[PDB]
Amino acid sequence: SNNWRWFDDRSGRWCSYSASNNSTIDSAWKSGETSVRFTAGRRRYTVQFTTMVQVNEETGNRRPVMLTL
Repeated sequence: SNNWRWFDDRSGRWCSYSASNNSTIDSAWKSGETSVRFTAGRRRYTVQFTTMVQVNEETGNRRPVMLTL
């Protein structure tokens, strides 16, 4: 299992997804999908692997993601 992070523009640092959301994201990546949907606090997000951005499905807000193999 790789480590996925999202950039928190409030602190100005990368943050680890929960073990659970990391597992969802990384399984989609390894299975060859180009994007993956997950929920956190009842809100819906898509990680776009082609742009390496997390998109909020309600507001369209974009946060950067990164992968460490």
